[PDB]
Amino acid sequence: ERPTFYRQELNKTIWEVPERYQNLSPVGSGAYGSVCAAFDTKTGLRVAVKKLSRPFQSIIHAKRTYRELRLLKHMKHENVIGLLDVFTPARSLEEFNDVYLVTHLMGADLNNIVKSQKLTDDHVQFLIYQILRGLKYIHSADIIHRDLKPSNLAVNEDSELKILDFGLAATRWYRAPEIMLNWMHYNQTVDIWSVGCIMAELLTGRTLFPGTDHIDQLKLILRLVGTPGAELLKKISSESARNYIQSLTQMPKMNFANVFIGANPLAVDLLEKMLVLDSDKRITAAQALAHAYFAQYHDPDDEPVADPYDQSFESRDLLIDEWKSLTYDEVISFVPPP
Ligand SMILES: CCc1nc(-c2cccc(C)c2)c(-c2ccnc(NC(=O)c3ccccc3)c2)s1
Repeated sequence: ERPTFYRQELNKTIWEVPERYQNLSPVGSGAYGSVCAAFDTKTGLRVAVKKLSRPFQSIIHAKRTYRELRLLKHMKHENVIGLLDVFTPARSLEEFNDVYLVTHLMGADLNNIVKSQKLTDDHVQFLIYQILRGLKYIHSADIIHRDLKPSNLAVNEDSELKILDFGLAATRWYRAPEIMLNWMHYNQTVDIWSVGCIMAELLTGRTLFPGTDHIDQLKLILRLVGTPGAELLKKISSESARNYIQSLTQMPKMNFANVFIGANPLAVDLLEKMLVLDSDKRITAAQALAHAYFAQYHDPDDEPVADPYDQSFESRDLLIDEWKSLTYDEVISFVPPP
């Protein structure tokens, strides 16, 4: 049942992959490992193959490898990066040292389709719809992305979009204010804040909150969404955090209609619901998909949710060989998608 593997050196690393993956071509590398483009002769698909670096070097590396693999195996949605294949040239656990991950080759992210231009309202609808459809699924697995930005959104020529965690082979511009401040209780709508920032930028052709630094970022945010009202302040536990809010100059929320000039009034309404300062009042991914702005794309019967995602491993402190063994189990149990 094991396919025939072949060796090949690139960039200065011995790749050992099953024969089905042909014409390996390095696309990039980093501290995580290396990625090659390949042709999958089994499927006729152009795939990316990633060889992890130092997957089991330490307890932390091993747990990270297991984390990454477990998550990828669980993410099964059109708008979220998933797994076509996972393999190892190892024939046993004792042999097991390398992990390779396989996914659809992606050639572009949101930045390089947009090219910092105004997109049409129809195009924005389609892109934002997809992000939110992916987010609904992600959030239903009780996961928060936390790092949504244009570089974490892969987009093909047909503007079909997938959410990434790591980009292709600043961030503060899309971060929710509660993360910018050190408010130690955030919800999934931190990702909705990010989506609103992305949406605004797609519509306007300009970064919504291009802060120069941490402080500037919050200044820019608060100028638009206002300083915390009395309802929000009542939910802030630390005196000094409230002291920090009050010390800074008090400004009203701007009317987004007087900000996003010429935009579809439904786009403006949705942005208002995404960019509420109080995260308790921020629209969810599922509620946003039902918003009238998405009427041409919304299908309540094809916006699926994820299976329950068991994240209990996160609280465990195990030895390297235990994490390695658990990862090995996940490699061998992988069933390709249909
Ligand atoms: C930075 C860490 C990365 N990991 C992957 C990856 C590869 C295989 C499997 C999985 C789960 C992730 C990446 C990936 C996935 C799919 N496509 C790409 N493609 C590219 O990076 C790319 C860039 C320019 C031109 C052509 C291709 C990268 S990037």
